[PDB]
Formats: sequence, structure tokens, C-alpha cells
Amino acid sequence: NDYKLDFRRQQMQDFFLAHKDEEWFRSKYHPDEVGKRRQEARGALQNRLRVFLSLMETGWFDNLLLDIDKADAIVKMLDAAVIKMEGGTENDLRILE
Amino acid sequence: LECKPRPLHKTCSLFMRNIAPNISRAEIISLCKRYPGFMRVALSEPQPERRFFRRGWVTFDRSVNIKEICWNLQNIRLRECELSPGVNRDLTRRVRNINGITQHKQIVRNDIKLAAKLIHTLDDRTQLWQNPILKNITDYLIEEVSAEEEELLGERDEKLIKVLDKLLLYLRIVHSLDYYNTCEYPNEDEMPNRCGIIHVRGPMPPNRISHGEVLEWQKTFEEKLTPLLSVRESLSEEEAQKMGRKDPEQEVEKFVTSNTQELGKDKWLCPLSGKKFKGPEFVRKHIFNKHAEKIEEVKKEVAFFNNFLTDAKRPALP
Repeated sequence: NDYKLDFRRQQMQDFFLAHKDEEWFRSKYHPDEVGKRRQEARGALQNRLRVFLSLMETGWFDNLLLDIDKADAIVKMLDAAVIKMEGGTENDLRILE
Repeated sequence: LECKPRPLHKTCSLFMRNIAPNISRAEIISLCKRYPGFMRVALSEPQPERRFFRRGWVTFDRSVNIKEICWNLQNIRLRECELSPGVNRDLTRRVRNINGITQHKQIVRNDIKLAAKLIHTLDDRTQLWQNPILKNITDYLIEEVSAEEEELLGERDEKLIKVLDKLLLYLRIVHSLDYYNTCEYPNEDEMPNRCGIIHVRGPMPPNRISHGEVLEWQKTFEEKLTPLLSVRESLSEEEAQKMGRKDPEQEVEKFVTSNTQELGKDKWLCPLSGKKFKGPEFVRKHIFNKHAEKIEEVKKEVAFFNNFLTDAKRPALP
């Protein structure tokens, strides 16, 4: 007759009943929403992968190190990444100049 | 003649301090979609200290007057929660320096190994692709020395730093993992600024870099990085049985017998369809064949419960 085990179990059971329908909780553990959110998360990550490889070949990391000497160049590179993440063409980058 | 450039990096946004967990994204999206120039909604991870309340961020186009949008949404509740938003100003300091010891050879050589493992793990974890930046990556970790020439006759290293930057820029742009700070920004892709703050090497130490202090940095830094590759915790097979892991096929059998109700003698009415049967064996054949949509949902409910029950690092009250 363990009180601690019965308390942790009842707290867990009362938690599941309370947070059943909530979207944050469903997203973590419910098979359908975990499957849908992971595919959505993978698609967003695959978009970011193309942005990195675009910045590689275009040459935004060509002469750019992670040092505060080139703090201005990093901010410009970061803005160039967000433009490409939003589906921005090479014409759209010209406002950084 | 070509079109106007679009400043997509700049985007003004709102900030809601307290959002209840009963409110979904669709309710906040549908509320703000009626306003012109709506883009996306972000919600932080709910914290148990505040009864699982989230922090919201509604992003908009930079063309729109955010101050008037903030005023219109001021006294508007959703379900029962006052949203009461404020204007989120832009990020002031985006390139933050850290300690300057991180440009030393031995730390740079060590960070290439750690950064490579972060990429190796996260590329398998998220399941992209092999990654071309990790081709012959162990060839930079090994030392090259003129030891034979010294035996007979008896700081900054730019080549390694260029290699490290490609790994850290990959981690930060793709996986949203700020390496030098040792932290993920998981919601960034929904948040107002898609790639905000990045952390950068310091200027240079004014005094000599000590012999043991290099080893102490490496020990302390890997200690900070270890939670980033944390596989999700799970209870043991006995401990899950104590807490009450529901069996899928057994719980489905309970659903059948509960629905297989006996109205009278040679009368077995089930409430799912509402049709009479002569015996309980006929009702089981009816539920399995015809109502195959319901028995899937019972298995999903059990898995939904078991995934929550199995997770040792469980969301619970403080």
C-alpha cells in the first residue's frame, strides 16, 4: 500500500483528464497531431536547408567569420536569410544595399 | 523593367503576455486574419509555474500600422482570457559577443568535434537528406606536426575557423541552434523575426591564455551542450505497468463488451448503430466490420494516453 505511487498516478490521471482537449497537449502525445506537426516541422526545416545552401553558393559566407569585427556583415547575412526564408528572389535582396 | 524589392526581413508584430492553454492557434489566427497584412501566429511553450499559460506573438506586414491594430485588439477576450496585446519592438543587439577564448586553436579544434556531433544527431533526429559539410570533417580534428624534423635537429588559426563557421552557421540557420550561447530557439520559424539573435566570438584576451584554463573551458562548455542532444526520457517496463499502461487490444475488448448490451433474451442492441441482434458474437462482427472507424479511435486514445504516461519528463504541476 504505497501512498506516493497512488498520488503520482492520480495526479497523472487527473492531469490527462484536465488537459485532454487542449491543443498544446494533443500536439505532444496524440498520434495524429504528432504525425501532422512533425511533417509540418520537417517541411519548414527543409525550406531553411535550401536557404543555407543558397547563401553558400551565392557567397554570403564567402568572406564572413563569426567575429564582432564583422558584426555588420553578420546582421546583413541574417536579413538575407530571412528574405530567402520568406520566398524572396535576388531582386528583393537589393534593399540591403 | 523589373519590380520593386520587398523588405521581408523587417516585420512589426504584437505580443500577448498571458494566453490560456484552452485557446488554440486557429482562434488567434481567425481573430487576426480579418485585419489586413496578417502573416502568422507564434505561441511559446506553456510553463507549469503559470498554470500552463503561453506567451503569444502575432506577426504582421511592415506596411500596416501596428499601433492601431494593437488598439483595436486591446479590450477583446477569447474564450475567457483577455489577450490585451502590446507592440513588440525590433531586436536591438543581434550580434552578441561571448568570451574571447573561443578563437584559440585548441577550443576551435574541440568545437569542430562538438558542432559536428550536433549536426550528425539533429540531421538524423529531424531526418533530412548525407550532409556535404561533414565530408572529411575528422581530417580537421587530427593534428599535423613536423615532429620528425624537430627530433633530428635537437592563437588564431584561420583554416580551422573557416570550417567551424560553416557548421555553426548551418546549425543556426537550419536547426535554430545558437552554438556559442548553447541554446535552441525552436519556435523561430513562426516568431516575428525568423532568424534573430546570433552569438559571436569575443575580441581577444588581454593576458596569456593559461594551460589548464583551456581544458576548463572545454569541460564547462560540453556540460552546457549536453541537454541539447537529450533523447526523450521514458519509464521502465515495470514502472509503466505500475502507473497503469493501458493495453491496446484489451481496452478495445472493453469497448466491445460495453457496447454489446443485452436488451433481453435473444436481443442484443448496441448503442453505436442502434440495431438489434440475436447473440453477442453477431454484435462483435458488426462492430469490427462496420464500425472500423471507432475501433481505430480507441487505439489512438490508448496510444495518446500511453505516450503521456511513458514520458518520464512529464508535464505536471509544480
